[PDB]
This record gives sequence, C-alpha cells and structure tokens, in this order.
Amino acid sequence: IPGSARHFIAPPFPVGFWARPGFGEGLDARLALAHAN
Amino acid sequence: MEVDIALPTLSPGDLSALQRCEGRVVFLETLRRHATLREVALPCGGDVLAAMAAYRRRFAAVITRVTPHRMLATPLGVGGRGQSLVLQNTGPFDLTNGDHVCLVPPLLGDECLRLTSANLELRFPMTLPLAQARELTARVVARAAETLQLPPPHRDNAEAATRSLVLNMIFLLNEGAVILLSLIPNLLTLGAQDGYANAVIQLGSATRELGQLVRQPPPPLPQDHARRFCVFEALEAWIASASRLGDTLGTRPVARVCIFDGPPTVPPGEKAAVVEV
Amino acid sequence: RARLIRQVTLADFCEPQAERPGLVVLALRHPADLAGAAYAATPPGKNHRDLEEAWLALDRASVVSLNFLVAAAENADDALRAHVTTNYRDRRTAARLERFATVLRAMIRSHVFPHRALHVLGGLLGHVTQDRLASVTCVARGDQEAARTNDMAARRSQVHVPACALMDVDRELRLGGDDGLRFAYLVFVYTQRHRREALRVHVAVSRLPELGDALSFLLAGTRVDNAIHGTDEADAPAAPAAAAAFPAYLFNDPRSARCPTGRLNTPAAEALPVWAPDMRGRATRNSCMYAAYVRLGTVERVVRRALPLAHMERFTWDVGAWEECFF
Repeated sequence: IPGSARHFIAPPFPVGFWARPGFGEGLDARLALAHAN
Repeated sequence: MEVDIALPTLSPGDLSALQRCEGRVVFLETLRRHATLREVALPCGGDVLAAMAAYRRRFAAVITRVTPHRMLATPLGVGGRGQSLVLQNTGPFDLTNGDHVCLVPPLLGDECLRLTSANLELRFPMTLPLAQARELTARVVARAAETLQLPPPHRDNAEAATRSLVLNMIFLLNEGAVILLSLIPNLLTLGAQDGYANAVIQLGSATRELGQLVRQPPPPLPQDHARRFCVFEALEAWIASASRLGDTLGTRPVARVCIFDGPPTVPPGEKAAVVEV
Repeated sequence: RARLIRQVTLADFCEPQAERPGLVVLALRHPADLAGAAYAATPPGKNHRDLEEAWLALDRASVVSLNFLVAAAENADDALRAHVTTNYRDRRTAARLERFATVLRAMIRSHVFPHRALHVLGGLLGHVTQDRLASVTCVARGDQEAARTNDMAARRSQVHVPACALMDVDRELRLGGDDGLRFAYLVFVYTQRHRREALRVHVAVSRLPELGDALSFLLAGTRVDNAIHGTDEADAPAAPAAAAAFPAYLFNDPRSARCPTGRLNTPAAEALPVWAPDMRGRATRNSCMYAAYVRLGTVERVVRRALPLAHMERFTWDVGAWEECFF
C-alpha cells in the first residue's frame, strides 16, 4: 500500500488471452548435417 | 469568547419552556461567534452508541441566558480550565461534591424539547458522575459485543466499537505478558492465604476458572533476556493503555463540581455550580 | 496577560539573533538518561550501544528551535536547508546538523523515541547573548502578542512556522467544514526499517479535538509498511505448536477434569491439559509505533507569505501532554 512503491503491471486483457509460451522452429539441426554432407 | 445562538421567531408557548433550559449543554460543530438554532439539532432517540461516538468529534457548549431573540452560550473547553459556571443536573442520579462529571446521551428517549415554530427538536444530554458513566459505557459496549430500559443496537457502527476494544486488548499481549500469565496459580495460592488478597480477586473473575483447568510449563527465556527485562515494559504499557481505555470508548471528564455554600448533594433538575477541567 | 519562561543555555541549536522572534522552541532532555534507558530499551537482535556512540559523536545545550530541527529530517524543502546553513553565524554548523540527523535516526532504531526526549516550550521573543551563551525567553500560556519584545520596530510579534512542514488536515480530509477556530498539533512521524529509517515532522491544524483515526488513515502507508518490517532481526521460533491453541471448549463442560486450589504443586493432577502461550518475535506495540502528537493551542488563520513561511493568527499557547499513535 504505502511508500510510493512499484506495482506489478498485470495483463490488460483477461488472463485467458495471452498465450502459453513455446518455440516453433522446424529447422532441425541434426538432419541438416546429413543433407549438407 | 461567547457563542451567540440566534433564534428564529417562536410561538409564545414553547419560548417559555425553552426559557427553563438555562443550564443544559449543546453540541456545536464550528466555533464561530455567530450561529443559528437550526445548526445545533440532534435527531430523535436511537443509537446510544453512535451518538456517544458523535460526542467526541464535536465540542460542547453550555448556555446561560435566553432572550426572546438571541441565546448566549459558552464554549466549554478550548482555553478555559478555571472558568466557573453553572449547569443543571439532568441525569437520573445525584452528584455529590468533588466527583467529576461526564456527558452521556439520553436514555429511553422521551426526553426531547420540541419546538413547533422551528419544526426542530433538541436532545440535551444527561450528566452522570464519572464513576457510573464508565460502568454504563462498559455495559453498552459489552452488549454491543454480543451481536458479533434497554434500546437495541444497529450493527452499523457497533462493529466499530468492538474494533476499538479488540485493538487495545490485542496490543496488551506482549512477551512479558506471558511471563505474568505464568504465575496465575502462583497467585491463586496467595489468594487463599490472606483475606484482602482474596477480596482483590472477584467471583466471576474468569481466571479463577482457568487456574483449575490448565497447566502451563515455565515460559521460554526471551531472545537475549540477560540484557533487558520484559515484565517492566509490559506493565508500563498496561498502565499507559488502561489510563486512557475508557476515554477511547466513552467520554472524557469535562468538569468537577465544587460548591462553597449550598448543601453538598444536589438533587436532579437543580442547578449546581461547577469549575471545568 | 501571558506568562513567560527564561532558560539560559548554549547557542548550539536555537540561535536567537539569527532568527527573528515568533517561532516555537523545544526543550531537550539531558542525554545521559536517554543513553542509559537505551541499555534496557533497545529491542532484541538490534544494537544496544549505538545511541551511546551516536551521542558521543556530537561533542549545557538544552533548547532547539523547530526551524533547526525540521531541517534535520527527511521532509524539508532545500531552501530552508540553505537558509539554516548560510544564515546561521555559527561555526561547523552543517556538520552538527548531519550529526543530529544521525542522532535522531539512532533514537528511533533504539526504540527510545524522540517524543520522549523533546518537551515543547512556547515561541521565543527575547534574548541576550554573550559569546556562545544565550538566554532565550518564550511565552508559555496566553496569546503570543500579549508580550513585549525589545525590538522597537515591532513590539508585538506573531508565530512563524516553516510552510514546508505545515500540513493542513480539514481541507485535506475534505470535511466540507467552514474555517472557524482550529486547534494546532505538532506531530512526529516515525518509520522503522533497520539501517534504513527516517523521521518526518509536521505541524497540523484542524478542528478535530481527537486525532486518532484521522492520523491512522492519514499515515496509512507508514503504519502498513511499519507493522511488517518492524519485527525484523527478532528470531521467531518454528511453526507454533498446536498446544498454543488456547482451549475454549472446556469452560462450560459439565464433565471435565478439575482441580481445586490448595493442591497445585505436583499432585496426582497430571491430567490437566497443557497450554503454552508462546509469544516470541511477534509485533509488539513499540513495533507498530508510527506517529506521536501533542496539542499546541488554538488558531484563527494561516496565511502564506515571505524563503516560504506561514504566519499564524491570534495563537493562544496551551501546551498539552504527549500521545501515542500505534493502532
């Protein structure tokens, strides 16, 4: 409450509308070596 | 300073009755020199607790003269501590010499001066000796604490009173309070060896019923007990808190009564001199 | 008429030639008993001789002008610091102000609060000074301008308060009220976080005869962040034992184990339930202390006008007792 302290800024839209994180990169590292070979 | 309460026009009937209110006290809100009757006006009976709460936010003022037009008054305590004056005892009790007085809101209602012309009413509070105003405040607060010649409460502000009580009762528990609590049996065993000590511990003391039910081990030694001693500041906190406990719930004493010539005891509905403190 | 006080003293903190008359002065306790009472008063875990050192670092001198004290706090507008520094004649003054700041910050840390170290006198009006030795004279009751100063330019005076610290309440709380005769309160604001703490001063006027809830709401953030960080450095034990739950079901039990008085040493009374109320490290009252105030008198008006100042109006000196504000 007091102290002119900082606040945790929450997602503006409801919680349901910000995606679960992920990582999509179909570039596979191993088979790339096999094709370059 | 002397407040000038101005009056509107009145029917010749109720002015004569108002003239007999020469010693009752009112409750202004602002302390200007000029003021009008409509300002100081309390609604009809109800909420003894809320009214008692609304007596510490405003300050009092007794009146001395009622002309057909204006109304003299006296700001009770703002700068005076020896200003002698007179006020009529409007309480159900008597007030002997020397004992202080306190303002308490009325009881049961039905004690209200109603003015037809102004269409308003006034509720002059009664004056009780401190020693019984404390007990009445205690009774009203205890009854208010049960909804978690008697009017029922409202639960609107009764919670505020219970809060004010539980705050002071919680802040009494300290690390030396447990030490002092440890000797309850070691105190009972003293209360049965002497008469006076026995009389100091009442019958419904709610702690004699503890020294027979519960056993407690010796308390753990404090963090760095060798440097400071806890029981003493515990007791100092208790003294300071109990000195101003009733004030926090009821009302502070406003004047002590003293008479030089007249007989000491003054019956109700009789004007008696007083000095203010 | 009004009655006065004269106290010969050292030109350490209140310097009656540097300021003109009409400003409140305070009386400072003898520091020996403060240093002593610390030894038993500082809480567990903290230091128990740091006030000793803080005082020894500032070496009778008895009075202190509010104009000087307000500078050695958190809240202050730097104009008044500059005034006190460059307008006081005295040697080594800024250093002394720094040391005094450290003193007060030690005082709150050691739970001997400065409100128990500074009684308040009236507003000074006169003084005769030798070389570094003064005799100030202040009112004590009655209204200020019943006095008679030996200025001969303005015989009477007024009361001057640094406008940087004057916090009004009614217009602040928006009571919708109308300014008549208002009280005057000098209030202190403590804050307790170990090695990171300070003191805030204010001068409050209002019609409120009982501050209480008014400050409790005004200083809400201070009380909040003071109740939780205040018990720090105190070793609390592990999770409280279930035996700590004070049994209530057993009061109006018709059938229960019972024991009359006079057989309580070690008889066959082993059957009573055990209850160990164990309170070690929780928030005590001195832990939740955040403010303290004291009534000063009654006031008509406040006008602001010049360094910024605040001239009182018909101040009537009526000093009261101190008060705690913890709940």
